[PDB]
Amino acid sequence: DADLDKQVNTAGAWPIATGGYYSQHNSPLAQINKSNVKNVKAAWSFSTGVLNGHEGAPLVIGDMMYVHSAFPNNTYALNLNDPGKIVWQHKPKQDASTKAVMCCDVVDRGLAYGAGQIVKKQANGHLLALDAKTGKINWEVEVCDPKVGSTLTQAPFVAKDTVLMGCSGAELGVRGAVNAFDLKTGELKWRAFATGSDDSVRLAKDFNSANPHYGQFGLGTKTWEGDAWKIGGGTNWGWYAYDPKLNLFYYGSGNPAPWNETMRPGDNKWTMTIWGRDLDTGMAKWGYQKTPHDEWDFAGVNQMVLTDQPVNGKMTPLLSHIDRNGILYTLNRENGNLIVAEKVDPAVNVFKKVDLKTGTPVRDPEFATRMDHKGTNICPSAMGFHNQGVDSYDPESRTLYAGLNHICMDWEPFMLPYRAGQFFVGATLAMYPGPNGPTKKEMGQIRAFDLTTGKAKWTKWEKFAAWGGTLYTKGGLVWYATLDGYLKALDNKDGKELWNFKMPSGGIGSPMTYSFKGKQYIGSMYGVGGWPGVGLVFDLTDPSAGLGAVGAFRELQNHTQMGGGLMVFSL
Amino acid sequence: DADLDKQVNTAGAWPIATGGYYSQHNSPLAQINKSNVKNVKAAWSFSTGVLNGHEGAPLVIGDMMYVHSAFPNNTYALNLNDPGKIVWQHKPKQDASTKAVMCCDVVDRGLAYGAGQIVKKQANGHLLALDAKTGKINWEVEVCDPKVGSTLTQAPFVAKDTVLMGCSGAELGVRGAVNAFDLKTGELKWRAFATGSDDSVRLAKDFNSANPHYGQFGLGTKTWEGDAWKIGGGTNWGWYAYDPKLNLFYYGSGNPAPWNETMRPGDNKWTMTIWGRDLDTGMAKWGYQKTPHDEWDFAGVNQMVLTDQPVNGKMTPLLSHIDRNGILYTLNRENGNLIVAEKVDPAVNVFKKVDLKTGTPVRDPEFATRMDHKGTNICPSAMGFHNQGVDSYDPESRTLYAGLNHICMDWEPFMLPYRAGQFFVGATLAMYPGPNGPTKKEMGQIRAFDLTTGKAKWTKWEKFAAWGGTLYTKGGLVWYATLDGYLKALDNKDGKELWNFKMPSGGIGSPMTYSFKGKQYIGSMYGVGGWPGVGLVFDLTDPSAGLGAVGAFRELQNHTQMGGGLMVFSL
Amino acid sequence: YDGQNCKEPGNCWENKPGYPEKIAGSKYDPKHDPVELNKQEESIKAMDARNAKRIAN
Amino acid sequence: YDGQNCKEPGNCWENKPGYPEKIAGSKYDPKHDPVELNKQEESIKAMDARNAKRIAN
Ligand SMILES: O=C(O)c1cc(C(=O)O)c2c(n1)C(=O)C(=O)c1cc(C(=O)O)[nH]c1-2
Ligand SMILES: O=C(O)c1cc(C(=O)O)c2c(n1)C(=O)C(=O)c1cc(C(=O)O)[nH]c1-2
Ligand SMILES: [Ca+2]
Ligand SMILES: [Ca+2]
Repeated sequence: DADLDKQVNTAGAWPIATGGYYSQHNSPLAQINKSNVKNVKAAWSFSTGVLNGHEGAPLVIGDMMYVHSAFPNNTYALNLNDPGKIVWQHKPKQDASTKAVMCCDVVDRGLAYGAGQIVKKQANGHLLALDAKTGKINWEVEVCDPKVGSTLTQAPFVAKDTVLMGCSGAELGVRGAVNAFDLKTGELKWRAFATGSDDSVRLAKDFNSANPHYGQFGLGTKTWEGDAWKIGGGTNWGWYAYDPKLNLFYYGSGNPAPWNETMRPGDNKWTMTIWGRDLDTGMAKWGYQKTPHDEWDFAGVNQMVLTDQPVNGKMTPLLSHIDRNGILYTLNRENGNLIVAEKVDPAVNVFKKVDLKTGTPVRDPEFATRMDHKGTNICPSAMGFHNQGVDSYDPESRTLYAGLNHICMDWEPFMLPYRAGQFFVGATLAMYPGPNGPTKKEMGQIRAFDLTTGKAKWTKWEKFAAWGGTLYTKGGLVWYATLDGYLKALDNKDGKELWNFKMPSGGIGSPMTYSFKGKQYIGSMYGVGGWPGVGLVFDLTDPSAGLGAVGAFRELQNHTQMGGGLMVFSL
Repeated sequence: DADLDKQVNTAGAWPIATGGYYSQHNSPLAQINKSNVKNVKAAWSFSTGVLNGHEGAPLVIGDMMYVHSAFPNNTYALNLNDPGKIVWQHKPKQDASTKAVMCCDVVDRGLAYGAGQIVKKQANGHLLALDAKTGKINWEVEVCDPKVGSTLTQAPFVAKDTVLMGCSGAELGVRGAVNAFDLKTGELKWRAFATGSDDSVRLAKDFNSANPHYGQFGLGTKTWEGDAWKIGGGTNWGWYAYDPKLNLFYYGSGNPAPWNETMRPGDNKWTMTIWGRDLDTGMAKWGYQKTPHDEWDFAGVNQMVLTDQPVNGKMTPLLSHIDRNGILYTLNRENGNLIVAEKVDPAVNVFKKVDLKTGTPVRDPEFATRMDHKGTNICPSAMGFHNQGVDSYDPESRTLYAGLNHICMDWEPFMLPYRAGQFFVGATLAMYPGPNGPTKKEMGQIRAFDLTTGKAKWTKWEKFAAWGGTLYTKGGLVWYATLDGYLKALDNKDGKELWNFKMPSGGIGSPMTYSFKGKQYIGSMYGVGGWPGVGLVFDLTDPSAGLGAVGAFRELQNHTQMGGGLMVFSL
Repeated sequence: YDGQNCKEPGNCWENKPGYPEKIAGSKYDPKHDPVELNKQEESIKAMDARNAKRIAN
Repeated sequence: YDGQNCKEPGNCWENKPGYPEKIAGSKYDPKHDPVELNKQEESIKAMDARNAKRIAN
């Protein structure tokens, strides 16, 4: 709305989790730069009083900062004039059973802001709008039902007078849908499902008119056998992007359920799809399915980055996205034309490549999954070569700095029944480091890309997966947190590490920045968790537990322990 | 043992919780001083992965640092060459019901070191010796039984080849005793009770020969009615001190049970007593009961500070101690002669004064407690004008920097039965700020004292009680953590604040210091809790809950949330 | 099954060698209980009803 | 009761006006159960036994 736009245009503020409508997660603040970053030090810190994974980052509106924790999803408001005082807080009372239906740790990716309100959700499915000044509840509505395995973890997204919110739960057969509510009343405007009839999915009359080969009408049911689509996943729990001019919002729908591919023949549309929908009606103008008939749990909900760059000497409105499947996609955000589809790392073997003409991946049978067979050395693993991390883009050098994962796996499915409220996975995995690390043990990379060609400029290897993402600031710095507990800053030109600080626990969110009283500050949450930390968080030892993650991250507990809080830095 | 002595004599090490055998909690390291302290910044941090109160402080032996958490009492070993790696860790498995019998949060005041071993206890009553280099368990024995309300919270104390350990639980009628175990085998050498026959209390033949008016034989039962001494309290959960030359260790026994004074007529010896005991036999050479017939829960377990200063023109071996009752005591540590007994603040009203000749407090009936009566405006409150904090002494200016509490109370007892394993308090309290604060709301003070006269030199007020204590370093600095989350450094000359840093959560332990590769570091635990934080920690709202502490500290939760970790600072 | 053989635009799925074209009646038949399959729809209906009575007040 | 009147050295307790010199039989009689009073001693006996057994091996 107008209030959000005002904050967006206020220097030093941070009202949107991804950094803006285009989600480039960057900042023009340049007080801290290559020449003085070595003098950066901790300014102050704040503990949430909660453990488990602390994803996302705080919001800064004027003189106020809003911090959020992991389940039970507490909200704290601090006046930057005195970080030692909690002005108001909201501590939800939720049933502990909610945690049992959350697949990948009890995380929360953040708050949103609009019309003088803090838009906040709770794991148990409630969505609330709180007065930003007092914390008073203006409205509260139900969005997901934990009894059927549906929960909330992603950050809400505000555009104009609409709030976008999607439920999580594909691992429990939840049928995905992006729900739109009225920012002022919390009233349900519309709902666009990921599977089912064209009406339920909400396709405009000219859906994919520019690329009819992507598929158009009736596929929401035709690419499934029987009523399998009723529990076919497609949940969107990642991030959004929005283009004010076109009035289109973008996001990706998740993986189909169950993981057992043999139990659901068909392309399984429209799961694993990059969408371009009209904000007011929710009608899709175009949709590109990245991974037809998923066989590896490559949930396609990753960040959408909108940029305007020259394509063949011609300025073009683009959308770039690095999916779990290891492919970097760059499309025209107006019509959905596919421009780039390159492997982020040569280790990707599930596809020989993505044919730009057919618009589909050329599958390699050797690395497929199927009943009564154990697939081995499959890259990427289900954790993907990129997950929930939020990356940054530098407008000047036109470079995206991505936090990647270098993990592969062994995978074998098994038959199981569907029971509402119970997990519906059906697969046994084993995960381990990819093959290209310097010592073949590294599982993370910070890699700079050109979004128009899909080629890398430089690479920095990390012992553990770069789960949280990166932040880019005009001073020429790339900031990011590691699972082992460090906040680091790199020279954006060559990836040279210029500064670092050992926080109390690993970070799984992306850093943010803001200014207060003329001083630039860098903020990062800390407190390891999420899928990578399930072993540590729940004391699991079975290497196959945590859906295969436990074995891969067995060493994490020798570098960090749980935590929950925020650390701020400055000159 | 000799190994400990070696570490004690090694510059830059910190092998003893209280700073040394004399427990002066100070350091000769002067790299950081009044002139450059403003440049001190956070060096690195470490989260324990546990919430609740984090008391005590880490130990540093050689290149190794040992960190401990609150219940379940985890131990972490870090090599200072790389704080990002946990060399070894011990994570105890304890029944959760252990927490139900701990009166004042599930805290742990620290580890001990001796004979190349990390001496560590668990809340559930177990005491262990672990190889300092590998974490291997050498021996493990039982010391306390939670089934009868006995638990462990204090730091063990090592002297020669003996480990001193005392159980907690006076609020549950546990009969106190100091237990001695063999450092190498864990075998019980002896046990000295606080009440009962002279045999069980272990009194020497010449006990109090220099001050027979203190009382000598048969008083452990004679000052009680019937067998009331069996559940008479007297637990020692504070700190010890030791004089190698005299081979005497010192400590104070706790409060008598129950809090209802009418249920236990008599002086109730030997609770509330300052002891001078022989390390090898445990036989008491002298004992001074500070508070006969306690009526206010002034558990006399506070720190004992040994210093050598000129008294009446002659160098004298002294022992100083600031009790919960608000009196600063200084005695000759050789014979128990009383030298100084002054009020730490004029607000103390339970006693008009302490008579040096009779050696007893001159009680003021207006502020006594008794059945069928509600005492009001009693100072100090049960939390005392000084609690478990560890203070520091500057040998040059001969000044003790005390962290005090300024809290008073209303009190009314009630009849109740004794049931092993159940609480045995019997009093309802209301606590609030003392009357002397600048705005009459302050509950904390850092006050410098001359131990030979008991007079104050300067005072710095704090909003909340100075629960953790202070550290003094030769650079002329007084370091301390506050309940609201700050680590601060004061000019030892006038108490002016020279530096501070906002940690994630309030600190309830005392700072420590050490050097590594020629650089001085200051370390402080963070994670609010203990008695002051019960309301915040257990979500209590009743003002009289938490033994009356909830009402007094109602605002604390608006300044900090729970946490658990360590922060290290340096130039 | 390389994903390049489409029956119609947007539908290129193919059964892998040795696997059925249709799983109903095969050994890979999930035999989903139609009652369970409709629980999400029922849950949403009841939820939307509750939200409506909130906005009503 | 000011604490300055002692029957013998180290024993200066006095009943406050309105309270008995001995509570047994009075309305303030705690009437402690002998069995409950002895539980700590029995606990320590058992515990010392278990410890001795550990040291031996
Ligand atoms: O299908 C789903 O609805 C769903 C939900 C979530 C979530 O919201 O935490 C994750 C995933 N899938 C899973 O695919 C995944 O890789 C993942 C990682 C994390 C995390 O926070 O570290 N959440 C999720
Ligand atoms: O009588 C006892 O055995 C006992 C034990 C403890 C303890 O070990 O925590 C406390 C106390 N009493 C109580 O008197 C008290 O003031 C207190 C404060 C704290 C703390 O850690 O903040 N513990 C205790
Ligand atoms: Ca998923
Ligand atoms: Ca006590």
